[PDB]
Amino acid sequence: EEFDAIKIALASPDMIRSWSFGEVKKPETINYRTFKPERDGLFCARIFGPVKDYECLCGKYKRLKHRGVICEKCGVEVTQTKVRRER
Amino acid sequence: ARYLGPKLKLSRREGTDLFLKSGVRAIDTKCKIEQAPGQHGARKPRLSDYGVQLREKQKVRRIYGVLERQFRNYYKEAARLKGNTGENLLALLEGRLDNVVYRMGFGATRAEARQLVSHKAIMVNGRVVNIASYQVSPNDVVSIREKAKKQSRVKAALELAEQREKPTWLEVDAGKMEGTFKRKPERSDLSADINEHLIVELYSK
Amino acid sequence: HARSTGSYSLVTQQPLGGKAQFGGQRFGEMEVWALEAYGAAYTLQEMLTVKSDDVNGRTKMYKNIVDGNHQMEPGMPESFNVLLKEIRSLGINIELEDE
Amino acid sequence: GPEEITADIPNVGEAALSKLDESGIVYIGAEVTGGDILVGKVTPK
Amino acid sequence: GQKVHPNGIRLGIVKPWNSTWFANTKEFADNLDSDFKVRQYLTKELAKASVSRIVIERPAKSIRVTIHTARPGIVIGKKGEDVEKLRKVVADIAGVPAQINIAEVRKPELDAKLVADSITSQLERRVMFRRAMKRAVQNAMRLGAKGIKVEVSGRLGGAEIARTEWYREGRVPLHTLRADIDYNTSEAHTTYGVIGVKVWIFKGEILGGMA
Amino acid sequence: ATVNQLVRKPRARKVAKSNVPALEACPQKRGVCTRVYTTTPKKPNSALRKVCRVRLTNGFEVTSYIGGEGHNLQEHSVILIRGGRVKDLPGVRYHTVRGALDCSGVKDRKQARSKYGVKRPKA
Amino acid sequence: ELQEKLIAVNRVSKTVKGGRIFSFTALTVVGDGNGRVGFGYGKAREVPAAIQKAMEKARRNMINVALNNGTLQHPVKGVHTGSRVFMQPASEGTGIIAGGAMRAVLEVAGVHNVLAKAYGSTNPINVVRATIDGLENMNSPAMVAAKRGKSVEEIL
Amino acid sequence: VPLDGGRFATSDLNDLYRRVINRNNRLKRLLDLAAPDIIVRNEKRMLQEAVDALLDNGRRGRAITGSNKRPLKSLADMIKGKQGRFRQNLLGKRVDYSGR
RNA sequence: CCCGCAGAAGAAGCACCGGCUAACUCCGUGCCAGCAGCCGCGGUAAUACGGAGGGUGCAAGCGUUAAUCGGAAUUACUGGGC
RNA sequence: UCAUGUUCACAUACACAUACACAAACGGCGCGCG
Ligand SMILES: [Mg+2]
Ligand SMILES: [Mg+2]
Ligand SMILES: [Mg+2]
Ligand SMILES: [Mg+2]
Ligand SMILES: [Mg+2]
Ligand SMILES: [Mg+2]
Ligand SMILES: [Mg+2]
Ligand SMILES: [Mg+2]
Ligand SMILES: [Mg+2]
Ligand SMILES: [Mg+2]
Ligand SMILES: [Mg+2]
Ligand SMILES: [Zn+2]
Repeated sequence: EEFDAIKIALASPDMIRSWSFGEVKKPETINYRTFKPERDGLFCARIFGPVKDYECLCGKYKRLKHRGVICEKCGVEVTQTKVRRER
Repeated sequence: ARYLGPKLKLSRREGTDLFLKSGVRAIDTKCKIEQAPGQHGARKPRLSDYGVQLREKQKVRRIYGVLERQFRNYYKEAARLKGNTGENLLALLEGRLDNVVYRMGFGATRAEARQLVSHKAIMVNGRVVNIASYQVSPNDVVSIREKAKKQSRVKAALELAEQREKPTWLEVDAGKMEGTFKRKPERSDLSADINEHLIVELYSK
Repeated sequence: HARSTGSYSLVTQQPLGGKAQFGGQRFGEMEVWALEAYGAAYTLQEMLTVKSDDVNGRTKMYKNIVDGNHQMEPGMPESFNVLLKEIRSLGINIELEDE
Repeated sequence: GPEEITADIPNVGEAALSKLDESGIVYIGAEVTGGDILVGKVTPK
Repeated sequence: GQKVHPNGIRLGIVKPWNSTWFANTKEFADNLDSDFKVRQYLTKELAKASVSRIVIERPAKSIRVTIHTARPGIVIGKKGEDVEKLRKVVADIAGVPAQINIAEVRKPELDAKLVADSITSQLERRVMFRRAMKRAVQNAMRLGAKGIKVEVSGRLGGAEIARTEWYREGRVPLHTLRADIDYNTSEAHTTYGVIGVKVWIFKGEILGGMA
Repeated sequence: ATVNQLVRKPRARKVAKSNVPALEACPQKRGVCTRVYTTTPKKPNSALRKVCRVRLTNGFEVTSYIGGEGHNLQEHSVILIRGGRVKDLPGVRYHTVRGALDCSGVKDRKQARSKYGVKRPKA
Repeated sequence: ELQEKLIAVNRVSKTVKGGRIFSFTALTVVGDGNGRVGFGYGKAREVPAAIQKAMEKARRNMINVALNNGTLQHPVKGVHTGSRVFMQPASEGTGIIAGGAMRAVLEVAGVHNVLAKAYGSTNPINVVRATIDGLENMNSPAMVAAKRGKSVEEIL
Repeated sequence: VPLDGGRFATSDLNDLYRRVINRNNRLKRLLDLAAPDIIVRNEKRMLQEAVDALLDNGRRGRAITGSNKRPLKSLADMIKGKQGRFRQNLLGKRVDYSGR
């Protein structure tokens, strides 16, 4: 995004919810044998976004044709994994 | 009227996991899932087009436990209902009562859900339904009766349903052993891999 | 030691540092005052974005150099977007603004 | 699963493997340069 | 039509012999027998070392094996142990003191016998013969051979009728006696019989005629 | 063709005849083998296939083929016949039903027993 | 990006002094999936080289078809050597309910709703050329209103 | 990130959020199970004293640690000063096409 | 129709596997015996005959034959040609 | 001028090489160089 000034302020609770894509619930990150992110933990692919480059976690979709579908095996959105750092 | 053979066999034949076992134990540990069934399994002869249509049909039918006559009847009902034939077919199949039971988790596998619905543990709006293929309509309060509400397997399946990711169009309270059907599932609310068009054109050959 | 291109760090996409890793030299704080003390603005813009941090611009730059076009598209560094989120991860709403 | 050391490395031909012995370790007295495989480890799956 | 063995017809002109010694009619046959036995046992031992070419040379007091292969590491191991053991075994076979010298070939893709062993191994592990041949041709050409021509023959892919398939990439002139044509042949012993493999590799027309 | 000509003499679809007239649109008919014999096929095949000149109930006399490996029939025998041509016995447009009045059961058939009228062995 | 699929791989022959020289011909169709399609017909001694030559020829000489939202603009008939084709626009959700090669071409062109039929011969080559003809000679409201000199709302 | 074999790098913040979320899970429990004032004042103190860690560890009475008294780096320790973004990665940064 | 009774206890076949057509290997046999909806298979290594194992498809049925329509723009009014 | 030739009988969609794309990271503690 192009810009030409910067502003800072306190974030009201509804603004903070607005930045959210999900609400974290479990005190966990990734499994300790396999290494999938444990869902609703601090890495859950459906809160933040998919781990694999442009393909989903539940395995159901693996091609740009499905770009932006949300599955119903685990609930992840298939999208750019780049956005996993954005949300 | 039912498939009584090995289940992981079907899973291997399809290739995918069809969820025919509870998923306590990994399928790789129970079998060589990466291999077609039988002596001559290890081979992928370039599948014919109708062949892949057939394979998709078999995948869905053996995920849900529906014999082909009933499945063709479902196909015809979908052709009747207006809208998109594929989403309509998925709507009917999901609306199957044994499927709703498995969904609300009162059964480790859809086989167990059919078993309990057959042995009269399932009641829709206080009326005990004995046919597994009953068509649950929207906003139906489907409950479990007491006699099999003591069932240890029932409670363990409640826990394993809490393990699974929960469907969005079903409101099931485990303590009260009571689910409620609210809205017909969306295509996006079902698994995504299944392609409507394959089954559609297969039966509209 | 010398580096054309290679690794980048994960948290922010700036290059790794080392010989034991194929690293890029730090154009550290004092060097930036040194450029600012010449008039040199475009050199600096490059040095701390296109050559460094802008995840788009560096791949567009590379291709423009192999094409020999000698032109850059400078964008905005992703380490600065890291900062915004690390502030916005406090209850401090910092945001970019338009006019 | 468990790793192996081998010459049977996938995706590489004798052009590189010529300096390994048959076990999967370089010969003593091999003279080596960047990118030579010294030890042909492999991982399952 | 039936072809002339290229290395054979080029002997003396371009290529050098494998064996090199002089011995009169009393010694000759026994020399040849010992050499045949040592080559037999040597190949059988170093089936995996990628042994391109042996060279026997007995200067009337000993035998000198000079073995061009691509895996000195594999044939030697730690500090020539396999080397010296093979040497003593060769000495017992031949009946004279022995000596081994190992030469390392740089491009395993350009030696005919090496390519032959590779294609034969692929076929024994039941890969698609067409794909094997194509990949071999690509490897040789990309390495930079001025020409290469490969041919597999017999029961290709388990068919009942045998036939000969072959590829040529680039130029491989045979009638030019001053062209360095490497040639070799091999046999893949599959469950349907032997599948033959021939490989010509034209490396350049060397005009002086060294050795 | 002009609409006018079609008016004067309409189009009367081609009539596809019966491929099995002696059955008279009836799935099977009874017969009484007048003569059981063997005939050689037509090129390129070679065999000695078993056929019976058979007298239908309605009076037609056809040549029926005797399927399966081995038969125990003879003349004066009551058989049941169904449709379908052999092909390599040109002029034979009927099969005999196996496991019928006199057309006995085959021996030691373990596949297609329903095709060949053989009992379900000890199972 | 161009979604491409073959249709038919036939083995043709040429008799020469010794015996018969076999050769394969693969007829493939490519298309971007948004409305630009193109077919190619390659021949070589081997199936892979044949298919690859076909696909090169097809990736060149593609055409535009005036598309309306995954269906055609008006019932169109096309004729080539032996095949005759009837392609009718269809409602939403119908599917690509058509023959084999017709399905291939319409699908890579992107059309998801179309009623088709292949009267006369069914030779995949002629049927594909006839399908491409029938897709080309289809004009959209923009085209026809430009051609008569009116608005898109006057012709509708 | 995983390191040398099957071990995750101790990635500090994920230990701080882990503190928070554990405390919050307990506090939702003990609220809905309706604990008495003294118990909830315990967990509510421990939660406020944990979010304290996550924001600016060590402005508390003591910085919290997970090793031989190494204080875990919290968010505000990532922003500020000589190892934090403003000096370490924004104002001057490593660059490609360089050598020494 | 409801309630209670003990017991997995009382309940699975049929066709097909050369291509069209989903799904293969071994053995028996040797243009014989045989199969076959069409093309074809069988003459000493039968993925096509017979048996086995394996698999595929339908399932209280499955297959075979008979019959009509469609496919057949193959009586072409819609919609053929000389 | 110059006839005839027993029967049957002859390789087919590229579903990859130890699906495409994918090359080492973060903090102390030290020593040393400037
Ligand atoms: Mg007739
Ligand atoms: Mg098949
Ligand atoms: Mg049969
Ligand atoms: Mg046999
Ligand atoms: Mg057959
Ligand atoms: Mg058989
Ligand atoms: Mg029934
Ligand atoms: Mg008609
Ligand atoms: Mg006509
Ligand atoms: Mg005569
Ligand atoms: Mg003749
Ligand atoms: Zn998914």
